[PDB]
Amino acid sequence: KRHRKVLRDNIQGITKPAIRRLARRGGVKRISGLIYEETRGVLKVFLENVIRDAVTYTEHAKRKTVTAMDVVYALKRQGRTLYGFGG
Amino acid sequence: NIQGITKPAIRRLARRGGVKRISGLIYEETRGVLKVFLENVIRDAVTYTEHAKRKTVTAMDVVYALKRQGRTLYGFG
Amino acid sequence: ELAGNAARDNKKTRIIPRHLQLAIRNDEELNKLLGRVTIAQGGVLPNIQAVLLPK
Amino acid sequence: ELAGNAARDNKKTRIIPRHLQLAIRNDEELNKLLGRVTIAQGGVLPNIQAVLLPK
Amino acid sequence: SRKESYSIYVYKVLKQVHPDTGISSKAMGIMNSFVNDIFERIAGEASRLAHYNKRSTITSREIQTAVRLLLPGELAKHAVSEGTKAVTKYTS
Amino acid sequence: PHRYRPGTVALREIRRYQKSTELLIRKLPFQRLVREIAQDFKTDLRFQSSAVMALQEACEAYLVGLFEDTNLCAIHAKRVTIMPKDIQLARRIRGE
Amino acid sequence: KKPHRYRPGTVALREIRRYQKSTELLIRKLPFQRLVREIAQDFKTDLRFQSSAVMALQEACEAYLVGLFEDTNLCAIHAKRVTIMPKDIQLARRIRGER
DNA sequence: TGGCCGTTTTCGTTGTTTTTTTCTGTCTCGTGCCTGGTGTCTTGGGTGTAATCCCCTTGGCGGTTAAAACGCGGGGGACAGCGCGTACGTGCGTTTAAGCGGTGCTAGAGCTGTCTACGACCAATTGAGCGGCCTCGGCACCGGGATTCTGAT
DNA sequence: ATCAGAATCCCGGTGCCGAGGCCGCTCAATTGGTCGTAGACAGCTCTAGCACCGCTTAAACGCACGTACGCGCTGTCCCCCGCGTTTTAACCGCCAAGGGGATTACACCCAAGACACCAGGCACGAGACAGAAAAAAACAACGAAAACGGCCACCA
Repeated sequence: KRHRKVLRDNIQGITKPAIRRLARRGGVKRISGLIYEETRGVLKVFLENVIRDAVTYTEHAKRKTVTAMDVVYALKRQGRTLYGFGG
Repeated sequence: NIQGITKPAIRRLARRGGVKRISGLIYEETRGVLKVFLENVIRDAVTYTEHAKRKTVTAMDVVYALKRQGRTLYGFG
Repeated sequence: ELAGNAARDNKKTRIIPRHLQLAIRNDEELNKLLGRVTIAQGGVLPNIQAVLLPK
Repeated sequence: ELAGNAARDNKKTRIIPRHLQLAIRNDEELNKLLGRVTIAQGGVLPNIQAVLLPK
Repeated sequence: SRKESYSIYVYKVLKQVHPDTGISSKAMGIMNSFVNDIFERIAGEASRLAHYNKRSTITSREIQTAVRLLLPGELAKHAVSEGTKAVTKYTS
Repeated sequence: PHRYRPGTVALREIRRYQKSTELLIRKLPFQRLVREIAQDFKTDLRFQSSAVMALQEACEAYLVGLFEDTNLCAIHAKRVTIMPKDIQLARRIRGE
Repeated sequence: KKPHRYRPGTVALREIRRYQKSTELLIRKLPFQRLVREIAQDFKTDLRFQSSAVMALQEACEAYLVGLFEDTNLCAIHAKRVTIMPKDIQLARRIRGER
């Protein structure tokens, strides 16, 4: 009965150097200034779809805690099977 | 027999795809791609035929093969 | 519903496969649902990239 | 088998997920079979496009 | 709280192929995920095969055909060889 | 004599072939190719007619989609002519 | 004497090698968690999350983005450029079939 | 001989790799146990097999015509080179919050017991849906005039 | 702007064949009843998710600065389009055969179900060593700069 500070503008936590590092893993050598906002949008869309499905599973089980298995099933049914989080 | 897929036919297909100008080397490349695609589908199709211990490939065999590669086809059920 | 509309635009009284393909591809949510479905004798949507037109 | 080979190439005696990812991506048929699978803590194969290296 | 996994069998196979090699807990978990994944794919494909031909029993024949559908080329041939040899040795 | 400029007839053909739906490859050579390829897996196979028509619908739809993506790749590089490297890029990104 | 200063690109390449050699997650844990909770709140209020669920989500997100950047880089190189731009991302996602 | 450019080397450095030392936790082995896997017997129905039939696939003949193949002129598009400017890479000082460690607490995950509503199953019923037959109108193809549109002038 | 020619649109006519309707029938959906069981609900435990505080420090951030890259422009040339002509084989129709797919009937063996049992596999504990971390170090690389070498200009 002591809830956290209302979440706002959290998209800004995806920092410029973090996206740069991810791009480095992808082999990108030079990065236009406009890339960052685009990346943020894409990421947000992806996340929305995943979290939507996960929460749907959570509600079907009449639980209030999203579990790792919920996420694994959501990802699996979108053709992005994830290994390592079973059991 | 690969040459029966003629140059003007591929041109017509490209027209449906919206292509306005076509390099001369495209045609041979396209043929190769087509061959690969066909092989895969047919490989699966004949497998279904063989599982049923039949000698005639049916339309349903093809539909199932296509479905399991994620290219669902409507109209032949 | 959508296929009937497309048929009426084409001044045809019978829905044919062409009208079904037009109906499905012109509706964002149906197109999403049937993104990986091929309608035999459906053709494609009329669509020319702007850069290809003259001037 | 492939993961053990990779482990010895890296002079490690215990197979870890990195070795599994390396093993999977370096074998064409396994890579085909697991084309849509993410190996947690796997990383990617070292790979730099030739055009990016200096002349 | 009893949770089954393939861990002990994975470990025995590992000792067959690399006597002096170990494995981390995470990797064993990944192996369990892998085994379950391939299991589900094969069983599901076999179910579809049985359904298409109006047979109510899944036999080793359905398993073999499913194996040919899912695995590419030489991997498929080798797996089929192993399965056939295993079934024939078992039958005697 | 009258002569249309390069591209006008191409555009006319684009409109023509996007308006209609008839199959664009000749039936018989396509069938011959199918039988030849089939022959390398199992001898003496026959085919139902509707199976071959289904295969033809699938092949042409697949190729049409590939050409749309190829065209987008060509235009991206500020060209208007599609080239083999465009096809290879499209196929790599699709994951084949 | 002049301070030592590598030419543009050297350090980028060294970073590519560095980050392709290792496997640790590259986004900060807590801001990512806050992002997830904010997005989740717009479907149902007061949800809680298991820790391993968030870690799984993070693995999925970063793997997805890494793949997107590989394809983006290939699209950029195709146009004889070396700098990736928004139109490259949009082409990559159009060809994948997400849009 | 003077100048300029290519190169080589050299020295500084610095970030990466390699070698050594402490630890530790994470992994390999032992133990006890119990329940899930194995042996046995039973039935029955699903699958294998045999005969038949017919329909529907393959092969051939012929024509004929539309489409494929080929030649050629040209134009416009691919492509290479060049200049520039600006956006982006690199480095440095600052700061902010990420992370870790501790402490609290309570919602809800998780397990158990009970029981009632509900679904499997079964017999009788019947009417909805399917196979078959018939017909007419929407559509398609033909032809001909009207209108549009494109390119050279 | 013009105009000619090619293409398209429209309007009407004829036909034709597939859509729509009708009728017999049959079996699949319906109803009523029975019985086992599964999941709905209550209730209890205790895990772990959340909240907070404090300290640290590494990452983020803003800015200065220099330059490599995107982009626009220009010239060139090549190869694809468009159009006319020749050829060929796709297509349509028509027929023949046989083979294989569908059907029905019979049989039997193989698997579900039940029971009885027991050993392998699975929590818990322990110890010990591979690897993580830290540190030193080697060291390989990058690249400024400079030192050398080589190349050219003039005319002698």
